[PDB]
Amino acid sequence: GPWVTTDIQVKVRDTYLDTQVVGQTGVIRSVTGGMCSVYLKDSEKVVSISSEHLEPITPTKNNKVKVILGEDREATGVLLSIDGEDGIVRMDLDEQLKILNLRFLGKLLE
Ligand SMILES: [Cl-]
Ligand code: NA
Repeated sequence: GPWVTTDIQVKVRDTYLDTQVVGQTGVIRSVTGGMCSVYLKDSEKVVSISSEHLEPITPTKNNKVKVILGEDREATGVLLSIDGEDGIVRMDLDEQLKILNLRFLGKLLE
């Protein structure tokens, strides 16, 4: 299913109509029918943007993360380390480490 979810950092792709918004970063704060309300950091404004114009920003070490794909989607944690293509995440619910390919992880900015 979809990857978009609340509170993750995204970049606007070149299928969005407004050239001034293409390439900007923001954070999803709501999702309704495949439209996301994205708070754009540079322009300091919200825009309603179809999910299919977005891409997740890959998290780095010490970012909080929210799983966006697979069985653990919506679970949160902290990215402790990157080993190649895999992230090592301390999961918030049980405090245990879990290995997830980085493509499974959104950067959580609450
Ligand atoms: Cl749109
Ligand atoms: Na969409």
